[PDB]
Amino acid sequence: TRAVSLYFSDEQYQKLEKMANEEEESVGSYIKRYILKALRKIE
Amino acid sequence: TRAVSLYFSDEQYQKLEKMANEEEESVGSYIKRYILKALRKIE
Repeated sequence: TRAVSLYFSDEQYQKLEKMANEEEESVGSYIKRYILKALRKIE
Repeated sequence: TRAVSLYFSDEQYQKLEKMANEEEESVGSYIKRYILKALRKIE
């Protein structure tokens, strides 16, 4: 497996949590999902 | 600080590394920057 370690703050994490609560809580997976959703436009 | 460590794979990493080489190598920071760019206009 590959290893993606980041360093957010409260605003960034809670804005991710606001989307994750619509998914019924998932924040760590939501962070990955959003990158993977962007990757479909990047390549 | 709000640490976030996640479980990616080679393609998903290398697509972000290929973008980071445009910035002249910033892999790990480019990831967060893309999410922070998207957070300005999620909707």
